[PDB]
Amino acid sequence: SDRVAQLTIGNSTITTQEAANIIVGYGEWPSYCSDSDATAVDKPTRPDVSVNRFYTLDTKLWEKSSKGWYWKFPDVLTETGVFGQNAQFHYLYRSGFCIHVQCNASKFHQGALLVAVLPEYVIGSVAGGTGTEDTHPPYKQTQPGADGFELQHPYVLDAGIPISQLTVCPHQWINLRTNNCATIIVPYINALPFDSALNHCNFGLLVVPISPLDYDQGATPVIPITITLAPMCSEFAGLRQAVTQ
Amino acid sequence: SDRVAQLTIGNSTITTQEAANIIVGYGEWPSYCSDSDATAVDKPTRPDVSVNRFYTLDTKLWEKSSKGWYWKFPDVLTETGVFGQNAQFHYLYRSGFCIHVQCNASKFHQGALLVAVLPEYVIGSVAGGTGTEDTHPPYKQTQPGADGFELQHPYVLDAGIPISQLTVCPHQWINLRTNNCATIIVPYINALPFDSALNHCNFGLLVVPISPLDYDQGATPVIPITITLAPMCSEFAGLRQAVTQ
Amino acid sequence: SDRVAQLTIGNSTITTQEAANIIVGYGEWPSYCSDSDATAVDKPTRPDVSVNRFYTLDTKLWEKSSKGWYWKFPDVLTETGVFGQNAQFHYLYRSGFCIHVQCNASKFHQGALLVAVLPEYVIGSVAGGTGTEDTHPPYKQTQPGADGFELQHPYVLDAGIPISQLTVCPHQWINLRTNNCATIIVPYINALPFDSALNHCNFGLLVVPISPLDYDQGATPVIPITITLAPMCSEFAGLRQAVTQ
Amino acid sequence: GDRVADVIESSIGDSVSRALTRALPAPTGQDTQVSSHRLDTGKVPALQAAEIGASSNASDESMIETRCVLNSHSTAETTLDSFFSRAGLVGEIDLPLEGTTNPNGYANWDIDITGYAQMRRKVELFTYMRFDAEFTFVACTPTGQVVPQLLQYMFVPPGAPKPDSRESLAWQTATNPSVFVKLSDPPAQVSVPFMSPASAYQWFYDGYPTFGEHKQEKDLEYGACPNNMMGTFSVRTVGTSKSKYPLVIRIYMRMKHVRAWIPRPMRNQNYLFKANPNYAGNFIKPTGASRTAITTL
Amino acid sequence: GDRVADVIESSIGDSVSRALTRALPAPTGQDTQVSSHRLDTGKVPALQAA
Ligand SMILES: CCCCCCCCCCCCC/C=C/[C@H](O)[C@H](N)CO
Repeated sequence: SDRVAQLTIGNSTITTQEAANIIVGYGEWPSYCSDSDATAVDKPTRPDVSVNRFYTLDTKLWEKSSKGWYWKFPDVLTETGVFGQNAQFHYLYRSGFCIHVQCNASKFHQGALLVAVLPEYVIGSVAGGTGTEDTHPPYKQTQPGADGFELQHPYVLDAGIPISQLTVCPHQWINLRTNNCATIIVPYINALPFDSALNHCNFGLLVVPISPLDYDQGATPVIPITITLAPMCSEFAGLRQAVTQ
Repeated sequence: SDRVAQLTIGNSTITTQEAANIIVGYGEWPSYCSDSDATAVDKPTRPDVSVNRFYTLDTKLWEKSSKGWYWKFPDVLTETGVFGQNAQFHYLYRSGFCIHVQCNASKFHQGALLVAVLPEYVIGSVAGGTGTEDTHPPYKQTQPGADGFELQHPYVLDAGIPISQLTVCPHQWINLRTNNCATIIVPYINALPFDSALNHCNFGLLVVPISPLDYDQGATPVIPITITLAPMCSEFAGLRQAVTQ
Repeated sequence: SDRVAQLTIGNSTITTQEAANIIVGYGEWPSYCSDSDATAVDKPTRPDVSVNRFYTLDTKLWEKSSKGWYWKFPDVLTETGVFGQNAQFHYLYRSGFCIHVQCNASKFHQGALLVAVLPEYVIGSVAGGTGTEDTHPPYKQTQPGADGFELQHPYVLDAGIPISQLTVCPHQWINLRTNNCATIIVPYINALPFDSALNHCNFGLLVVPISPLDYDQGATPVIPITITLAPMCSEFAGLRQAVTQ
Repeated sequence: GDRVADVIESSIGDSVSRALTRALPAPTGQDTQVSSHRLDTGKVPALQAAEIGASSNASDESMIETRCVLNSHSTAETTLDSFFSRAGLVGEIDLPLEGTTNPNGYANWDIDITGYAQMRRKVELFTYMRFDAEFTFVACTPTGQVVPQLLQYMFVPPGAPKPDSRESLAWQTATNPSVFVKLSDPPAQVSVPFMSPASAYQWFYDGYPTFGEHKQEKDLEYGACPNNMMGTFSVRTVGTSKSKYPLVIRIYMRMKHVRAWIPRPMRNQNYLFKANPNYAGNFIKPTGASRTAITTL
Repeated sequence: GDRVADVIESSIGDSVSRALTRALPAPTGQDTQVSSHRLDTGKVPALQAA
């Protein structure tokens, strides 16, 4: 009654038979912007089912020596489908999200993934190691796209913040012994009712294996991690010609 | 609450801990012939517990290259116990059935059995391959007895009918990953209120493995399939001397 | 709802996820001595939480050739903690018990333990084999302490009583396929409202493997058996200087 | 007084014994009700779990198709008094003329019912037994002949002086109860109450009676229950001179008003000693008979 | 007559055919009702058992 679940939105349906309940980010469901909070005067467009659907963006292979990966939102969808088209044609952006991470193994595999959502996850550079060099992460690292990016130092999350305290953010654990999926529902987290879907990344999703994957030789060595996500209550405003980046 | 079941009838009890619900053939429980449907004037005999009991008739070994088997009803019981004695001594026959197929394996075995009940399952011959020869199946093939008979061409069920459409008949699936038993309750299916239990076979039970059995070397290679069945609401009429065939 | 359980008493908590219900010895919960049953005139001391707690006394290794072990009560706790101190300082004794035997294995291990509580379990000697020698068991065998004692002839329980009838006493089965713990709650069983906690052993706990442990080579060969127990409604009376034995 | 919550709400002192079961009358065996074929899923009376330690509660109706039988078979004869209130041999006293055992014309028999397996196996089925006793003394010569001899049976409670001779001063029986009968008379029969200091006799006492080191010399004290030492039985031939006839005296005990507690497995090995569960170590025999193969009768 | 319980309470002779289903009129194809996004756990219409 809590291990089996089915999430349907738009024209896509995601099922699961070994779920571990659903986390609502900060105990708040996604909702449309209230008229007392909106600041733009133009009437926003609400395409509804054409954008509020589960997008399966990429598949990452979990290995015994993996460090972890992170994705930026809504960067991952800035170039995907009708949602990406609307985000390119419209200046303003507002939506929630429903992130479903899939990672399935057998009863003889072991390992634990920490799936967390960190708002305004600003990536820092290693500052040339010693710290005397004022470097900045490249565009391909600050906005990795749909491929995500592999963490270099997951202990500090490449941002000087320990991962041991990452659980203060909305998070779920994919421990292969019990559950093979993590569901996090994240409302719009920003200091503004609307923001640019290209320049600003509202939050970053982190998938870091805390307990290394292990299995005896002979079992299936390819354990993929697949990210599936669906915007919720998406709004757009400030239409103009399309902008690619 | 649906995986564990116990069927008791007569003086026999069959239990199961990995059941997959019970199929009532055509949504109709076996019942005695109504006085507005009966045509014979003699009072039928209803031996009740002496014939309405679970008979375990034979055990077939499922192999990775098995084609499938079928049994004819009530041929399988024409020579078994008090039921067979009554069927031999009485001209007329009427009963339902409760067929319980047992096929148990481990969690590392795989395969799927299609257990279906096809009324008036007339077996045809291969017509000499080309089809220019007007052959008929032998007595040992049209009335195989308690040993059943192995299908030669399970794709056409040795009768020119595709097995892909066999599921339109009352059927259950024995998929070794979940369930190890199939229960089908079949009422009397005939155009007559009574019929001869020797000459006419009301229906045929088919057990055909659709997905071949597989397992790594080392596991138990003998996976038996056992048929257990119990007539329901059996009636008999037209008593005379016993007739063996 | 019956397989998961948690027993908390005093400042100790014991949990279990593969329990097999709880046996109350002779259908009677431990209770304090009634004023119509008490015979001593001094006011008994009831230390409560300082003695009514789960004591983990020793760990025995189950092997494929093990014969069985038994413990004597409250001998096992005569030298353990505040309970042992009170039992040494006080002449009289009265308490119930809650015995929790832990024996955990994997789904590929097999074996069955019979955990029973036999009141006034008097140990006899082999009488020199032939029976012409009037021997008595040594002190280390009649009062084994916290280490228990390994049975020499578990068939007769070293007392001339068949183990096949041992199930008439409060008992539970640790069959590794289903459950990994046995819980027995034993009230005070004696012909006296109070008795000496040093001289008299109210009951003996028997852990005898009826079906030998087995597993294929490669699995974990060390299968420990751990006894955890908690006195219930303990009373003490007749305080004097401490007595060690 | 009580002001702290952990004391006010404390369950300490609750002396009521919560009993999950209550005795119900059952004069006859349980009736069998009508049952029919039952074909349902989810609910299964046949599959049980002896793992729990409880006897399976599946009934006849829940397994096979049964008829309606009104069982009027009485359960009276299996009760404790019906099972135990039958006199059986518990002790034998020999009074020879010339011998080494009792050549003095008297014999002291320490009261214990563990000397004969017939009685011992029955009584040893339960750990604690509380009952009255009725003792009958059948005396006769070794040839089974009755002779005109007058005897005295004395009950000697623990602590009373044990007679040491046929003319000892203890035979004055000024306080001890004594029975004077002749062999020609019917066997003497008296009723003995429950005299144990404990609330019930205990046949097995897993402990020691006194503190201290239990060395080899102080090793026979294991298993001896002072609460079962009901005293000594003294018998003598009433006279100053030696009796003319040799006598053997058999004492039969019959319990009544029996109450029993804590059933235990019934003995399956030959008894060796009084008040001792010792068994022949090398001669351990199976409880039942054996057969050549398990697949054949 | 009938005096034994196994005969008095017997279901022998019950000629009514217990039908778990009953025919319902369906002149046209079934209508499609409005549905919205549904994100809940424990309850799952998609997963079935053939
Ligand atoms: C004429 C006077 C006869 C007095 C009869 C007194 C009999 C009292 C009945 C119980 C006697 C004790 C029976 C044996 C108990 C224990 O098994 C043994 N003491 C073991 O140590």
